[PDB]
Amino acid sequence: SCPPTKFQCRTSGLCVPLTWRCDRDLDCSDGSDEEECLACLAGELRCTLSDDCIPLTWRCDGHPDCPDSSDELGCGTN
Amino acid sequence: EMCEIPEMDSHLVEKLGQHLLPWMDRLSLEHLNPSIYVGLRLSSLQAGTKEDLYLHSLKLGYQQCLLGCQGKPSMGQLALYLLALRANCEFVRGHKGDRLVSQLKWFLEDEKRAIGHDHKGHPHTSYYQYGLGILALCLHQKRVHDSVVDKLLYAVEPFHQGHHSVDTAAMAGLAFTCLKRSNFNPGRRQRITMAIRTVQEEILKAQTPEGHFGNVYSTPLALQFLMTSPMRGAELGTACLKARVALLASLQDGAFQNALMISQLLPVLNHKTYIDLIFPDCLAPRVMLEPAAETIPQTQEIISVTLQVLSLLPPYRQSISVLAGSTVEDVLKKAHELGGFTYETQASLSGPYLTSVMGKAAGEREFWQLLRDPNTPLLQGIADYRPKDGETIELRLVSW
Ligand code: CNC
Ligand SMILES: [Ca+2]
Ligand SMILES: [Ca+2]
Ligand SMILES: [Ca+2]
Ligand SMILES: [Ca+2]
Repeated sequence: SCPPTKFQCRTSGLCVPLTWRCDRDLDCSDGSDEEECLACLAGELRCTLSDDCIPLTWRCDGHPDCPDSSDELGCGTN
Repeated sequence: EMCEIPEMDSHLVEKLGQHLLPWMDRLSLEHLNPSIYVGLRLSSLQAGTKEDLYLHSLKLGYQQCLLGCQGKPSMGQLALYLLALRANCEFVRGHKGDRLVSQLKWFLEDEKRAIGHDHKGHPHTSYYQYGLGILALCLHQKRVHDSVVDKLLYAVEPFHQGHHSVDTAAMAGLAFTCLKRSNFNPGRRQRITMAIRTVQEEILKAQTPEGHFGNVYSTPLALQFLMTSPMRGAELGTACLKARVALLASLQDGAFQNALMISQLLPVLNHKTYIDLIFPDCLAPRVMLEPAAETIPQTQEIISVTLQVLSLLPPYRQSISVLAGSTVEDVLKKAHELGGFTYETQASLSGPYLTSVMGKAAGEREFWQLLRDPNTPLLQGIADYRPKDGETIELRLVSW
């Protein structure tokens, strides 16, 4: 009921891009989209498994700012 | 005492909502407005199934443009999109959600760096957006470092540099309130508490003899902040009743045409604020808005407006004839059609923002200010202010 280059949410007619099909995120209310499936600056720290740098203050702040969530891992600290 | 705004006439509220209603069908990214969605969800009014499509469009646009678009949204607008999620009882989530959060956190970190350890440097955007960003993250229970909060604290605390509007102080106060209610930044808890009181006092001291806080369009956000906490020692109740009187007069005189302004006022009229997005009540009953059946029409009178720009050599000054009821933007269009005048605008949540005049674009900490005679800044933008016959409109490049 609407175009190609794009997947549809089955249980409520809303239509979403194909970059979201099988991408671990629940973009559809029903969840159909998941079923048939460099230097760092001073004061920054590098994400373990990638190129990314984040500020040191993002370490252990309760949110995974690194793709591999490495900034929140050793975070049951003292 | 508490800041209470007794319920206004339902008819009067309904006609405000009907101004928002046409925007529910304007889903192009240049017109998508997260503040409109938020204002409506917090109101006593609803647009039914149109709302769901609107949120869907917001999610499509913001997530594709910022992660994957014609003039994609700003970080400040991303913050308001986060408020929109709360308005639907959602927390920002998933891999796409996590990335959006970190982008907003980067915005705050960059502004912190721009401000500097000294606090002389300005943010690249405003302290309004700085506060809005902290609020948006806090509403989703996302934490920012004390060093980030410190810049907002210093901006309002005693002996602060610069001067902030009522709007900016109110937005800061809302951010501080969310931090305090969430018990975030405990190492700044006393300063956050003191800053809230500071903002309260400065807003009360900015109340005009008419009753507005600063001006008619600052009053909605100011009231949102004042409604969130008691203010012992002060006569907050009296101040807020006087504001209602001022607000009522302004409403009955057609002051609120702009959709963003309405979206900031509607929560107040429903006894709600952005702080209600911590524990949203999404299923509270709301009255279905129907399109105002309405013959608008049409003027028969011609008016002439003088348009002038003295900020450029050679200067511009021309008398422009338009239909009565035309906006400043109509005057600009007509001037362009007559030849010898050009200008540029860019889209914003408040409507068209004037960015360039006769080839001259506003630079850093500069803008094209709109004035009427005599030397009086407009309280509305080019698409909302409707000049009277014989008026002189000036475009002036100013630094701030
Ligand atoms: C900061 C600020 C504020 N401003 Co100015 C003030 N003082 N503003 C802008 C500044 C922007 C620049 C900057 N670096 O931030 C500043 C000082 C240059 C600007 C300009 C003035 N502002 C003006 C007014 C009247 C509006 N502004 C507000 C949005 C008043 C705001 C207060 C408020 N209650 O909202 C305000 C505090 C916060 C806006 C914001 O960041 N929102 C969040 C953001 C995420 O949304 P946004 O849509 O993407 O933001 C953009 C727009 O708001 C645009 N913009 C800013 N003001 C306006 C006004 C209009 C009418 C339009 C169409 C766009 C803008 O600038 C922002 C981009 O950085 C408004 C409530 C303020 C008020 N209480 O009086 C009011 C607006 C009243 C209304 N009926 O809609 C001026 C028209 C004054 C004048 N006579 O010239 C003028 C705009 C002229 C023009 N060239 O078109
Ligand atoms: Ca998905
Ligand atoms: Ca983190
Ligand atoms: Ca207006
Ligand atoms: Ca300049």
